[PDB]
Amino acid sequence: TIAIVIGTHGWAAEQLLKTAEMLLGEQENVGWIDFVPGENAETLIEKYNAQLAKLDTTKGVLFLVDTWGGSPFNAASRIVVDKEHYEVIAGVNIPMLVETLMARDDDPSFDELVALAVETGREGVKALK
Amino acid sequence: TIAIVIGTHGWAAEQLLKTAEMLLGEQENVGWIDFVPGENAETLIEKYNAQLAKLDTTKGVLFLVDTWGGSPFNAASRIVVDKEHYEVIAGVNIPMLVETLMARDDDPSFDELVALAVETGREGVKALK
Amino acid sequence: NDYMVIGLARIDDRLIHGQVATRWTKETNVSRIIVVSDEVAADTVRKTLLTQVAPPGVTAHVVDVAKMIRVYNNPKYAGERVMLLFTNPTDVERLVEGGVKITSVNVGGMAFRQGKTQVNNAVSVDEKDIEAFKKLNARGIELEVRKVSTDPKLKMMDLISKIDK
Repeated sequence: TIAIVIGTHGWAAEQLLKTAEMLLGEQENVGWIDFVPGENAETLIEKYNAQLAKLDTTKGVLFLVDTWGGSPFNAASRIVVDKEHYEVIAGVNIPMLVETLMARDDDPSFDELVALAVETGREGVKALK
Repeated sequence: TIAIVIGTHGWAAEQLLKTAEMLLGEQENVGWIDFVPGENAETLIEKYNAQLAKLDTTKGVLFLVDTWGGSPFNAASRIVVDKEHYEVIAGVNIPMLVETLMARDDDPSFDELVALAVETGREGVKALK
Repeated sequence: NDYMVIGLARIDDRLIHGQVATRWTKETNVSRIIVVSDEVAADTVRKTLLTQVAPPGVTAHVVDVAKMIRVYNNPKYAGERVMLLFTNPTDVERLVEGGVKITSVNVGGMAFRQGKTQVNNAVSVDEKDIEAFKKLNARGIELEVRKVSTDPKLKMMDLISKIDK
């Protein structure tokens, strides 16, 4: 399947994955990194690369990060730059993770998965009222 | 300020708060709960109530939860039902948490904060491309 | 000269504050903004906030003085109009010494502080800031002090001349 790597400031990426697996069962071909004060984008690029070495990236890689413009985002941006089937999507939330992981198994195309992740992430934000 | 309570399946709520505090500094008047397999909505209602007892809820309470329809959402829904200035917003992400915590200090009205949280949560989901 | 084009050099210890950056961006027709400061570059939290509030259609970058000289040494931005943001005139003289070409420097604002002398409503200079301005003027570089483009332009030397001789 398409590889997914989650990165967030601090130690939330591992827990967002754990939450998803509590809903969907353990997932394959998913990696994550943490970002600790003192580290820079270059440290993070190495961390992302070490995770990718263990993933099947033949169909592509989707980096799901916490916020636009943070170090996790900046480092992921430097990796995907001239790579086909590599994308970075900011604002990762549980609706995005769950929908994306579910669709991934039905072997969608890369563009289809990227579009679904953005759409479900946004539609997942809703007030009860 | 307006109270914020974060709830997700698993143990991600505490980490989403930690991530936010890594960006903004330690926050006051914020609570969180976890949801473990075996627990039901009634357990969660008690957990939310115990957290609220420690918060200043005079200006209102905003429950930020992982997904629409899960137990964390269902339990929070039962608490806010006929309460003024109580709302539940699903799809919590870092952009939503950061913007919401920042605005809260400028003492916005409850409706203003709820609207900002939904808007920033959705606008925070964006692909690099 | 056949490389990047400095659309404008604004000095401000606050970098982006209010709409000074919004209005100056549209009036200066700038689509890129580069921040040169080692202290800010070392603040990953501040960089994230500045990058997330970067005006729409405008990109904000954060680099150090050494890295900035290299970005300018790349013709990839030739013709591109970029705005340079500095926190102190000392960092401006450093870029000039690296062979950076500057025709004029604009003083946007400087947080006042004890031991410094107030030259404008919100512009303060220390014996070090003044010394840097004098060197730029000795090189034929123009020095103008102004908070907004709509306010009257004053000469840095004139303000310092009525204070420091």
